[PDB]
Amino acid sequence: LTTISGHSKDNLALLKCLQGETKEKEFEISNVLPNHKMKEKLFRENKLKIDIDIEKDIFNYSRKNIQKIEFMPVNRLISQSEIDGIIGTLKEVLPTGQFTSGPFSKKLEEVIGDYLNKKYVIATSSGTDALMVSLLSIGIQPGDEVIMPANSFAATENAVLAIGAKPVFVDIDHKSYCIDPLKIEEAITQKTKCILPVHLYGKQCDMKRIREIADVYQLRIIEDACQAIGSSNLGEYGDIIILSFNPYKNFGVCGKAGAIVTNNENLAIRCNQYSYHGFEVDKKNKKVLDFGFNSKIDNLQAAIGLERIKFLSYNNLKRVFLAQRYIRNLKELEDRELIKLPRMTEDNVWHLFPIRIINGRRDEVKNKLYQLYNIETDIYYPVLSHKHNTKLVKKNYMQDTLLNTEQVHKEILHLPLHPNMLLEEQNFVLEGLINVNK
Amino acid sequence: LTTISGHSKDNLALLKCLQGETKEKEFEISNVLPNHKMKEKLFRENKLKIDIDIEKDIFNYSRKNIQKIEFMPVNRLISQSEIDGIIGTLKEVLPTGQFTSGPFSKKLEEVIGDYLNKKYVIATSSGTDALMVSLLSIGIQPGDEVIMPANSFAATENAVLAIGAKPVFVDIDHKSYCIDPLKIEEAITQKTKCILPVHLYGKQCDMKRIREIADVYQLRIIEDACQAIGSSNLGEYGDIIILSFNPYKNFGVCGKAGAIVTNNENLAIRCNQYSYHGFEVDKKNKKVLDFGFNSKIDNLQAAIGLERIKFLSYNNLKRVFLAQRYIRNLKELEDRELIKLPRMTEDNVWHLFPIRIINGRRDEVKNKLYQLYNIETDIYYPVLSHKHNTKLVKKNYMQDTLLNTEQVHKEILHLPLHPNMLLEEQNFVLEGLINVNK
Ligand SMILES: *Cc1c(COP(=O)(O)O)cnc(C)c1O
Ligand SMILES: *Cc1c(COP(=O)(O)O)cnc(C)c1O
Ligand SMILES: O=C(O)CCCC(=O)O
Repeated sequence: LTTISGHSKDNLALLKCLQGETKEKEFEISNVLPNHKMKEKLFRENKLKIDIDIEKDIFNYSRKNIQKIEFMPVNRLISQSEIDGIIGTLKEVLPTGQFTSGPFSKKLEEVIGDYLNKKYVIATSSGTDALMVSLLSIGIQPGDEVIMPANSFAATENAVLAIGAKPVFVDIDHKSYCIDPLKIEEAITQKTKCILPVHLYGKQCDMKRIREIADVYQLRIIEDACQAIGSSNLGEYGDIIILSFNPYKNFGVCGKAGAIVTNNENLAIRCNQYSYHGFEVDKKNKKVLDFGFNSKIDNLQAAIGLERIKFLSYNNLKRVFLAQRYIRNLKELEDRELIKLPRMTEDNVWHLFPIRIINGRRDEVKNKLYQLYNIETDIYYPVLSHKHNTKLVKKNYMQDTLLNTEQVHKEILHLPLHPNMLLEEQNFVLEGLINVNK
Repeated sequence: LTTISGHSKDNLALLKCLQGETKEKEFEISNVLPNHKMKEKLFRENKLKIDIDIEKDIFNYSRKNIQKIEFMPVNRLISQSEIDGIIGTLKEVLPTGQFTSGPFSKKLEEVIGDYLNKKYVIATSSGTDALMVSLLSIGIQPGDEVIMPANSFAATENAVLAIGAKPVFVDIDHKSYCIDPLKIEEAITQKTKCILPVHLYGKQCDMKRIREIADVYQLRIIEDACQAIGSSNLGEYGDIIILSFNPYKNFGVCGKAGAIVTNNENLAIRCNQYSYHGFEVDKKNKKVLDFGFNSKIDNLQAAIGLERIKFLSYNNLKRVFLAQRYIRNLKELEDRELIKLPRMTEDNVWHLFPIRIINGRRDEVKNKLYQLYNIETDIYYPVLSHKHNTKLVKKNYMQDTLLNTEQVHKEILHLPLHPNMLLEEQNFVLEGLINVNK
């Protein structure tokens, strides 16, 4: 038996079974809220349905004619089932008038804490705000230094900059796009207070070694897990874990929201206080901290969150199926040394699907795929943090050289992958990818 | 001929006309979105309805016996008609998948811009965020001093403190609870860069004099108008006007939102950039400012705002009626010398109703209305900015004494006032207040 908890490791186990590679594995599903859709869709009397065809039942394969591919059409991220359920919960929340704090905010924090196996959760107004509050709660002061990679979304460095701290950029691992633990200790000075690893594209960093370093220098760890919800054993070594529930993440609400996650009650208390004006917990208009933000989640978005999180494990399952299909159908382009593919691992939730186009062919392939084959691809993110055309960069990061980050930035390309894409759509992408690499 | 544009002055004129003070005045209504409910309820064929009974048609007065009064029951602040329209609009927005930016954000900014007669509006994720971003856009750096009053909600000073600037408190005048223009000049230094007047409780500060002072020293003015939507001529003299649409304000959404309002195109662009990660507008992932926040309004809350703002002018008219009835019915306590009441003025939108309990009986009155008469009263706000139990206040605001502010703080008490309260409920408050002073 394996008991599907809704995390990446179990989903990868379930996928190989749904394709039949299992050894008569008894699967059962935990009835937690992130499994709600999966349990309705694939299970029947707490056992896998006998009659599951992935292509027909899960992806609705019907040989539809495809003429163009967009990378992330927003209208396909939400399903009619989601919408009907959201309307239902809004009709319950709206009459209450509780539109700031509320019971749905607290229910979502309980759900997230259970899902992540962490004691304390502060649901926030965005992942960016969660990070800012979290930096403040560990005691970050203006001029303090925060070690971080240079290839994240701008929010990561912005949270550090917004409170007057100093990003110190460290090179990545070319094997995982994650910050390299072997280069972290070199960057530690008297001014560093925090290491800020990013679980980029849905894959986790090598957190075990970072913790060992963090303990020797007595540094805090705040993990940017804004793209990594559902990854197994997420946050085992972190002081604080940051989540984002923006509508584009593996799990989103209908608007902006995020969360702070921790087992450390002292940090949890300060985060709750900083996220709401410095007021003592649930003592509005009475400050104990010097200041704070207006950064807790909306009760209404928490209620939408509790409806949409029902689809999380199922949508992550569709994501891992799509990623494996890309890997298996592009392998010969890798054997020809034209591209490098990601490897299937049990922690990746496949928020984004990166490949590397080597021999300097990335720009030609991206541009031809769009201009010739009507296929959008994207580069997350087009500019590295030490390379923005800002006054901050020109004064502080001109001499920054991040060898692996910069090299892989010239090769990276992200392929369309979202849980409601058709297999005919992925076929379109796959054939363009193959045709342009003849 | 009086043209009702949905603002303060005309509402006071209309109220005088709707009562026995009419002067055969002809009223017309402008079909703007904030007038929607007003026009539907009080007008017919584009003329004022003939036999409007304020108590019976607007408040449904039936002498229902009341046993208890809550200060601000959140369930009573939103109507079923609003809920219906919200459900209706969300069935249209939700299928678009457009949950961050979107067309409703843009429409709400046009609507607010028209209503305030200002060229540029950036809809934000909160009033607090709007204030922080505006301060950034005028160039506030760490160390710049911001002249404020000390009697505002924490957010006003928190926005200054959050970006490293230093608030410079200035006393109020005893007449309006607003910053005393007489004392602005006293506090101006080489380091002052902005004056931050607060239109507290819905009453406008004497802005014409503040503009005079600010121009002598070439200072920007940022108006915290988070309590004052609908006040006539709002922002005539300020560089930027901060609005809040939090759900307990005269107009609110069903979550957090705000707006930045300006005629200055250069500030609006910077506000737009600081509002979304420092990115150039419509060119994401390419930064032009050093950093930014994630603080634009959610498209979903903008759709909601466009539904709820239909009630604003009508809900402000119920507020003024309530205010006047408290005034006329409590003056027996004013003539006695036990209390002091606000004066009806054309600019007050009556977000809160303040009175002053004289000669040190405020605490006993407040506590006996609750234990003896089950009447909730509240103090907005319980702690002054310079007296909080924070490390800031003792290290910073220890020699700081603000005479009229602190003395008024011992007298102040707010009476329940919200546009859906019953007159039976207000009469219950009035009998408790007279009884407790017999
Ligand atoms: C999206 C994202 C963020 C910010 O999350 P928001 O909820 O949009 O503010 C931070 N870090 C990473 C890696 C992200 O992908
Ligand atoms: C409510 C309020 C704020 C903050 O507004 P939010 O939208 O809640 O962030 C700021 N100033 C005053 C005077 C307020 O009443
Ligand atoms: O912060 C809040 O939720 C309340 C502010 C608005 C008000 O009640 O005056």
